[PDB]
Order: sequence, then structure tokens, then C-alpha cells
Amino acid sequence: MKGYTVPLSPRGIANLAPAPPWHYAGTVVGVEFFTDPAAAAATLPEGLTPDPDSAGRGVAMFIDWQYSSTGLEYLDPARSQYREFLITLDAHCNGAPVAWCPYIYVDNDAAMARGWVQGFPKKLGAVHQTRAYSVGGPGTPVLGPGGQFGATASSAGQRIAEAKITLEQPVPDPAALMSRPVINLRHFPRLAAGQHDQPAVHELVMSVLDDTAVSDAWVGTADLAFLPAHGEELADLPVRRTGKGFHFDLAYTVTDLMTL
Amino acid sequence: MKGYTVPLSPRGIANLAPAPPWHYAGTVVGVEFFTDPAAAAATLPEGLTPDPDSAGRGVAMFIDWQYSSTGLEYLDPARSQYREFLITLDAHCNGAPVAWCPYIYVDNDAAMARGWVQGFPKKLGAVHQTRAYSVGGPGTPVLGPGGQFGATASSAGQRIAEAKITLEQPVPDPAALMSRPVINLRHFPRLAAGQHDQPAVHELVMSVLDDTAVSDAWVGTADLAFLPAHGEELADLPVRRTGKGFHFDLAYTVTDLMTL
Amino acid sequence: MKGYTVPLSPRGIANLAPAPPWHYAGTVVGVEFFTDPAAAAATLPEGLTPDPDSAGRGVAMFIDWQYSSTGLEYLDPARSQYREFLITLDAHCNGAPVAWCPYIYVDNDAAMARGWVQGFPKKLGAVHQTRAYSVGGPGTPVLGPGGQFGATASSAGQRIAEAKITLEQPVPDPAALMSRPVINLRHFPRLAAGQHDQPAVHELVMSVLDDTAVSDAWVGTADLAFLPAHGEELADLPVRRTGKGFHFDLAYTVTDLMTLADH
Amino acid sequence: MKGYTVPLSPRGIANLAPAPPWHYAGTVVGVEFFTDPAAAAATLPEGLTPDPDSAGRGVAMFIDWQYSSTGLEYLDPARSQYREFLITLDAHCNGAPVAWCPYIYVDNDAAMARGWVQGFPKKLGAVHQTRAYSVGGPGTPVLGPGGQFGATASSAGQRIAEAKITLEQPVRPVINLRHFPRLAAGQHDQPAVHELVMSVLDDTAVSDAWVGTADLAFLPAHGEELADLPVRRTGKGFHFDLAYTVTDLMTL
Repeated sequence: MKGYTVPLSPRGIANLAPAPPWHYAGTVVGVEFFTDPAAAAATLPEGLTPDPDSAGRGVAMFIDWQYSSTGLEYLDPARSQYREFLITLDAHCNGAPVAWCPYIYVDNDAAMARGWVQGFPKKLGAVHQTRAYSVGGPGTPVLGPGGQFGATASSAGQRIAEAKITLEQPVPDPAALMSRPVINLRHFPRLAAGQHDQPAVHELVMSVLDDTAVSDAWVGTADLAFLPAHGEELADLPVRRTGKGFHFDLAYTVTDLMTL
Repeated sequence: MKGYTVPLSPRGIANLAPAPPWHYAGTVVGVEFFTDPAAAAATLPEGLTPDPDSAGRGVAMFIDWQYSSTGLEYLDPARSQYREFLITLDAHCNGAPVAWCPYIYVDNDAAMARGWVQGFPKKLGAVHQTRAYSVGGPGTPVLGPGGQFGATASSAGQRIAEAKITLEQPVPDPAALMSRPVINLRHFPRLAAGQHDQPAVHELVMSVLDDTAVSDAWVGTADLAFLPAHGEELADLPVRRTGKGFHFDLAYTVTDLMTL
Repeated sequence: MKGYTVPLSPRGIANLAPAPPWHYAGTVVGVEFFTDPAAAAATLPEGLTPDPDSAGRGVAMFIDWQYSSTGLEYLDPARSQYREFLITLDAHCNGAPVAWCPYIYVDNDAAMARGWVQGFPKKLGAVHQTRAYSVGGPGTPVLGPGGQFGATASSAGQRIAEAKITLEQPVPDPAALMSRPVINLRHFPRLAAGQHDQPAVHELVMSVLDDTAVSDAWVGTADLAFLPAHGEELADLPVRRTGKGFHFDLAYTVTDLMTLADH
Repeated sequence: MKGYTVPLSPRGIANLAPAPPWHYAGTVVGVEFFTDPAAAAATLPEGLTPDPDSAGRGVAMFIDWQYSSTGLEYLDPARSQYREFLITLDAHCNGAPVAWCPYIYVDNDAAMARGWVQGFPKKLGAVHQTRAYSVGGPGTPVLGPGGQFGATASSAGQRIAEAKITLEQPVRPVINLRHFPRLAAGQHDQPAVHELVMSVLDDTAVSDAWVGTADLAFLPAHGEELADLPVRRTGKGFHFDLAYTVTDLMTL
């Protein structure tokens, strides 16, 4: 019986995800937004406190990802490619700026499972972003000044987020786009009677990323809306205003995770 | 904060699945099959031994499920309805006949997550079965003698199982269809460096079903094949012989789980 | 080459749909609704006029279908099963009551193609309805008094319709359900430059159904709303009030189609 | 009653596709292949004849497409993005070399409808290709020598094509059949539209083109005939970006 996640199996192939290293390359459409500080604070786990400078600030990201491990798994895009929508909210952890992730949606089950292991609270959704093609022409925006990119996310057949950015200038400090570490919550419940309120796993974690790289980073303006949907709470973080729109490529490897 | 599974949230609505009770009503197309005893034995976890009488016997099931909890969630079929394919394999636990579930596929993420909590090693797949309609006519089989029903399962765009049954007569003892208790494995890994081989949760469990009911049960003949697929190991349990085909409605409630 | 729809092929198997007969068995959750008479009239093709008694009335249906033809195609549910949401609107054709279908959504491409051939203006969508299971218990409504059934439709990831019905009693006259014949529009455009407004096929048709049967028909109360969505116009027929809710099984065969007027 | 395709509507918004112009930008992973000449010939419509020099040759393409029209429709990727797998087969038209398209699969209904209008015999499928990301790293190949790309296509939950290319080195009109049947009794063998057409592309552009080696197989599937053009051997694999606009179609 081999495997990292279920199903465990004789050859360790059937598992939804094998053991790390997990490698990632993606393209991000991002929007800085501001919600009610109290609404953001309401989502925070016990160990985190509101950001004393930017409470209410968040970032919405729509990402086209490609995953691989040690065996050129990216040659199997029917399993290795997925699209993802998440928000993070500014917070502090012991006086240090961090980014809490309350909600995140993906269109792939393996990504969802790798997510839960990392503490990303992933559910299935349908996510899309405008793509730039280097050939150019009227079927594509330019990845440069004036380039417009749309993005959307749905869950259970309901639209939950719609966004648009217009690029203006290169990001002068690309590496600093990843400055705030992400905080997550590994959580796995119990089903034994009497224990439904006593999860087997429940721990605050900090995302650890190896060999992070950012390229082709652009900044501009942005529009963003969250839409009310049955069975979702994203829109309870209403967009009071939008800040910068961002477009960049992102790569890293995951082999570790810090339990806080 | 509130909720049973992730994401936890201010109102406990965004969670992929709320706490039990979980109620189920389903229609099952079932096929008894026989594979190599050694191939079946290779899938067994520590704690289970080969069945001394029927090693190699298993049952493939294709199910059209509807879920609900305490608030008429069946009124939201976009979330509550799903289709599922699984196999069980005859085994023994401490000299008692049981049914081990190595592989199971479902077309809904909430069902998948509830599955992991139960120890069902669910992955996403596309599952279909012929339906009988009371109105009759050339668009439907009869739920009765001569009625033919097809069923298929795919995962990652690859067909993994194809089945057909032809009904002959009512099941003589419908209550006995669910006689072998199902054994599963709750399993949730760690990502902390050095601990990828030390899962946080790893325990054999017995499925506990409340108020189990079966109706409209028919038996007849069957054909079943498992197809080799990249990233799957189902077809490593080759169908050497097909036994009985079954068609029945099934209902039960989940509130508990027995850790062995 | 062989085949009925594209792709045509050496063996006539690859086609999205073969020739009729097309057989259908389905379960319907239906809602009678009332919108603005002028909104309904705005969708009507040339040839149809407003209903002088019930202008603004329509019916929304959510259907779990199973298709088959001459070879037990229902044994291949990955191709033959699908879910469908449509509306019809009361109208008149030369003084006769008919039902115009402006919008319809389905989760299966073969159904979409067979639809286009019939003049049903089908697009892809995601459609669901609560199911009743004979075994009973807390996972299912009863198909009977008090039974509640929800239904929804989305397109392109946007929710466009949400419905609920509560059953009260058997339909008194099931034979008279959806008694208005359905009118559709076969339409296939041209792409040749200069001809983008000169479609190759453009004709009003009346749906012809063979051996129609209904069973297990119940009526009760209903709630229905259409939701605004980008790239959709369904919600421009706002539900001002709802009438009866319905639940029934439906079966028929298609082999024919009546052309009313070409272009 | 405005609109280009159905549904026609009061505002012309609900239609599956509006009128041209239709603009496209895409990335192609492709494989040249050789099947049995007689198998290719069996797919040919009236009006096309076997290629006297390369009968049996075809090309398989897996494409990640983005569409737009006159209103920045590419800002709505939930409708405007799609993935497509097709094959073409070498043939001749009136003594002249062309590429016949017998089979093609897309993951989007609007693309399927625009396809039928063009005479592409599109059905729904699930199509995927490896993507190259500029940022680089172990999650992506690098366009250039040694760069490896996989691609697959499925239909009705069945895998029908699997391909892989390895790039080595930097670097025919399509014929289709518009076809729309009749349902009126007695007329099921008498289609309302049935005409051979040549694809007309405006402002075509190709960029960043690479060729290399390739593997390709078509898998037998219920309800499909693609694998009845068995890949006997593969030629070149290739990778490139492609753009063009559609406003016209030539009836032959």
C-alpha cells in the first residue's frame, strides 16, 4: 500500500497527488481591493490580528496554473493544468504583515487535495482569465500599456467574482509582489459521534515556497465585484473600492509547510 | 470560526460540507465480479486479510445519489445531486466478512470531501447509468424482467469502467444486499519537511449507516469491464468473470463512523 | 459518405446525431408564469401574434431526459442522458393558440444539434432538478401531496433560473398538459461575404410529436425567478407572478417536423 | 428577431455567436502523421480526390484559442476561450492540393456553432496541451530545443487522441462541408444545406514556430471514427502561435 494522498494503492499511482516536490508555473491576474475592516476581521482565525495599517485591504487573484513533479507531469495537461481564484486579506501575525486566505476555488480535484494538505480551503469552481498571445492581433490584448484583461469565477453554477484590469507600466519591484507570506489553516474533521466539533487536524500554518520567481510583471487599474451566491460568503467582503490591477508570471516549488 | 469542513467562515455556510446528519437516497446499478485473488489482496490495508471463501470477489456499483441534511438541501440539486462509481472487494477483518473499498469516483466536490471524512478514497470522475421511467416507451427500459441498463465511469477524460445488466427477477432477500460492512481508511498526510511519510491521520474505519432501506430490488445477468487508464489502477483488478447484476434503490443516514 | 448531422463519415457513426426516429422519456418540473405582455411579444417571430386572452403567460420546464433511437442507445447514458431547461410563451398562429420557444438550454451537444434541426434554439447550460426516489426517507421528497422540488439552470457559469414547486394533487386532465403546439424557427446563417443577413435556412416550424404519453402527473404551487446574466436575455421576460407548478413524466418520438413558412 | 445564430432575440445578445468579424489568437501543438491512403480516401466528400503525391498524410492539431469580435469579447474568457483538436487530411481539389477536415472537437458551444457555419464538423470534447510559461522553472517546458509538450483529446468521456512532441529546430487551404439536414418526413436524406467550402482567413499571422519529433495515437472509442485513420507513422511535431480573422467563406 503506497501513495501520498488517497487512494493508497499497490503501485502508488492512483493517489490524487503524489508526495512533493510540487512544481508550479502560472500566470496571474490580480486586483488589490478594500473591504470593511470589520468584515475582513470576521474571517480571521484565532492566531491572527487585524493589520494596524491596512485592515480591510485584500488581493483577489485569478491564476492559470500548470503543475509538475519529478517526472514531467506537465506532459499530461488533462491532470496537471488548472485554473484558480482566491482572495487574501491583510493581517498581522505577531506584528508581522501576512496574508490570510479565507476562500479559494479551483477547477481540478488534485489541486483541491494538494490544497487541503497545504491548508488552502479549496472548493471546486470555474475560473477564467483573458490570455495574451505574442502573435498579437485583434484576438488578444497586448501584454503592455493599454492591455485589458478580464477574469471571472463561478461555483456551483453561480458567478461569484468578476474583474477587469488595464495595464499601464512594468512593476518596478517584481520580487516584492510576494512579500506577505500566506497564512492558512489545515483542518480535517472527525465523524465519530460526539466528535463533530473536535477536528482531528486543526492548525494554523504559513505557506513555504521554494525558489520563487516572478516575471513579466505589469501594474495598472482595476475593477472588481463579488456577487452574492447561495452557499458562499465571499460577497460578505464587499468591494468598497479597488486599488491596483496586476499581471505577472509566477513560479515556485513546494516541499515544506510551517506549522505555527 | 464556524463550519464543519473547510472553508471555515463567519456564518458556517461556505464550508464544502456541514456537519451530519447526512441523508442519502440513491438508485444503484450493481455488478458482482471476480478478479485474481492476489490482485484483490494487493489492495488490502494492514488489518484486513483475504476472504477465506470468496477472495477475488467484488462488487462494482454505479449510483445516482441525492443528498440532504437538516434543511431540505435536496431542493438545491446543483449541489446535492451527484453520480458515483465504486468497487468493493471481499475481505476479512478479524475473521469477519467485510467489504474493502479501494477506489471510488464521484462527480461532485462536496461528495468527495464528505467521502474523505468517511475514509472513502474519492476522486472526481464522470459517472452515468441508464434510467427507468414510469411513463414507458422506446426511450426507457422497463424496471422488471428483460430491462437492460448500461453504466459507465470515466476519470480525467479516460473511460475506466463499462457495464450492462439485464434484469430477470426480484431480489429474493433485499435486506441481505447490504450485509457486508464496508471498511475504509481515513488518511490525511503531512507536508512538513521530514514528515511526508508520517500522515497526520491514518486509521482504518468501519462505515456506520443509520436506518438503511432498500426498495425495488431486481437481480439478473451482467457484463463488466475495467479499462486501463493513465494514473489509475482499477484495471489491475481485471474482470475474469462477471456474476450477478443488480438494480435497487438505497437510502440511509450518516451520523457516525467507527474507528477500528 | 454517411450520416445525418455532421460529421459525415465512412460508417455514419461519428455524426453527432443519426436520422430519426428519436425516442424520448423524461421527467418534467414545470412552472406556469406571467411576464409583461409586451416583453413576450418582443420575442415573437414574424408569423406569430400575441395571444388575445393570455398574452404574457408562459411555461418554464426543467427536464431530465433520456434519448434512444433504433439500437438501444439508452444503454450509453454518457451520450443519451441529458438535462434541459426551456420556456415557452403563449401566442397565436392564424388565430390558433400555440407556444413559442425563444430560449432553451441543455447539457449535451447531441441534444443541442438535434434541437437545432428541430428549430429549438438550444445553447449549452447546466440544469438540475430534485428527484423523487421510491425508497423514500429524508434524502428525497414524496411524489405526492406536500412534495417539494427545486430546479435551476445556469449558462456560461451564470445562474439564469431558480424554481421550486410544492405538489398538491393529481393533474385533473393529464391528456391536456402542454396542449398548445410548440412553434420554433429553423435557422442557419451564411458566412459568404455580403450574405451575413441572408440566412440559408430561416423557417417557422411546428413541432410534431409521435405517440405522446404522460404519466404520474401532479399539480401544485410554484415559485420562479429569472436572473440577469451577461450574454442572455431570458431575464428580460421578468416573472411578475407565478401560476401552477407541475410534475410529470413525458414520452414521445420524433420523426417529422411541419414547415409553416420558409423565410 | 435580431442575431446571427440562434437564439434570435429582441437585442441580438442571446445568440450563440454574433456576425463576423471573428478574431482568433491561439497556440498550436501539432503532429504530422501518415495513415492508410484508402482510409483517408474513404472520408473524402464528393468533389475531393486523393492526393496523388501524399495520400494518407494528415496533420493533427491541438489548439488553445481565444476569440473576440468587435467589442473586446476576449474580456469574457468564460465564453471566448476554448480548446480544440482537429485533423486534416491531404487531398486534391480540381487538381489542386488542399486539406480536408473530417473530424474536429472543441470544449465550447459557441465555437461549435461558429464551426458549423464554417463547415467545420465540430463536436464537443475535452482538449488539453502543455503550456510554456516565460517565468520558466520545473513547472514548465522551455520553447526551444528539447522542449517537450503533451496533448490529449477526449469525447463523451473517452480518450481519442494522445500526442507528445519534442522541439528541435526553429522555422494547404482547408476544405470543409457546410451541412444542415431536414427533419420533414420523406426528406431525411435531402439536406437543406450541403455544400463544399474553402476556409478563407484574413490577416493570417504565425509566430515563434518550432518543429521537432512527435508521437501520436488515435484510440478507438464508441461513437467515433477517428481511430479508423490509424497512425501508421508520425512525421514532424510542431509548435507555433497563430492569429487570423474570419469574415468570409468560399462556396465551391
